[PDB]
Amino acid sequence: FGIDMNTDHTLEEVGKQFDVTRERIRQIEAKALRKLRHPSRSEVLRSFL
Amino acid sequence: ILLRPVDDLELTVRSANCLKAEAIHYIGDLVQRTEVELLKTPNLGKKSLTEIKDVLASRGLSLGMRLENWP
RNA sequence: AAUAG
DNA sequence: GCCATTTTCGCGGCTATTTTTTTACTCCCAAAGTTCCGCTATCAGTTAGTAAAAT
Repeated sequence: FGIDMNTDHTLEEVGKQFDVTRERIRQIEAKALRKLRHPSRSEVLRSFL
Repeated sequence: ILLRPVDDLELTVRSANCLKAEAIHYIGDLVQRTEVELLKTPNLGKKSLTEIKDVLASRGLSLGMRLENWP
């Protein structure tokens, strides 16, 4: 998403970090979004909508 | 805490599905059942109950707490 | 432009 | 070459609040650069399905 960075990145160069795997990076991104969507850790960010 | 739904407990997919199959909608409902109900829940494995009781220990609650005037 | 102080 | 007279130059209080303006007008053509719709083709993202694993 480009947070604290100059540029945004696609799945390829994010895979280039440690393991170059588009399907894996996609899965871990989905997991992160699912955990951030839990109401336990999203009430703070809900107020900005 | 008691009025909070079970979806605030950060349960797994199978654990949440089993609790929904048992029609448990609030934390007070879950903490009023002990192993008498949970261990007899269909599809609910052995490690699942360990996970649930660990979560409740994290939240400072346990199973089968006797609460009056619920709901 | 006009009006208020 | 200094003494006086005429000519420019710049100035003339501070805060508010009500509200637009308006004349004057060749045409055509060939050549050139730009746009707008449609189609293609590639890549990346999303989604559905199925096997792998775990309970």
